[PDB]
Amino acid sequence: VARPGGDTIFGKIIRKEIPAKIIFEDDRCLAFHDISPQAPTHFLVIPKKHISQISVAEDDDESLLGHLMIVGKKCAADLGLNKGYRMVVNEGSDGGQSVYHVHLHVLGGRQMHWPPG
Amino acid sequence: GDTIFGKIIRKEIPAKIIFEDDRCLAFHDISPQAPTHFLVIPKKHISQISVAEDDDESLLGHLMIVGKKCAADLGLNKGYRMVVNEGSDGGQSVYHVHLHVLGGRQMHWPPG
Ligand SMILES: Nc1nc2c(ncn2[C@H]2C[C@H](O)[C@@H](COP(=O)(O)O)O2)c(=O)[nH]1
Repeated sequence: VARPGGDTIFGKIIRKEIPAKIIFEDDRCLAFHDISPQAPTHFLVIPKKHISQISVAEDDDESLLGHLMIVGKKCAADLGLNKGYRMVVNEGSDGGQSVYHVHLHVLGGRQMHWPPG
Repeated sequence: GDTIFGKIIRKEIPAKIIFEDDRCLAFHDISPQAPTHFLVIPKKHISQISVAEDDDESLLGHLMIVGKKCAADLGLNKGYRMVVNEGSDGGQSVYHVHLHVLGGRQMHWPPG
């Protein structure tokens, strides 16, 4: 109970223990810029609830997961991404996941290519 | 503003269907970019994520839960990538919201 939300880097960002460049915050989620951007704009939307990866999300996490996408789309509009953007979730080893706290990437400000990696 | 995905939902043209419920459909992509590449789409015609309404939030999450379950059923134990494209910079190919699920290979970075 000392630190709700765990000790991943993202858990610590939630608790203001590690700095981040915050775009939006509510009771359910946090949006902040990615430190290693892959596009001119590249941010993350994460739940405040710690979930390691999708593949272990519960059925009752549906509205939270959907909220990540709604917040991502609103933040994209607030950031002027008027030509569009790509949303990405990386699951596990083959997805390239590196932080085991669920997160949605939002990338834009350039033409995104196909395939998506 | 119907699309080819509307015709797939209505069963007017064929697709390799993986899962269906009262509110979404999952089917293999006709132009797969990975050994497994499928789509999860809502039955509701939401043209693109940028116009989704805040009442659609749980439906959008349902696409991801269905995607996770279908990935497990298709043997993607090593992981996968989920993608939603918006507009021209996002490379959105059909103006009906859709979640891509790709796996069965290493996915690379950047994601396009
Ligand atoms: N802002 C910020 N982003 C981070 C930090 N550590 C990792 N990231 C980003 C880099 C990657 O795009 C993502 C982690 O990889 P992945 O799990 O594949 O999405 O999170 C951090 O300390 N701050």
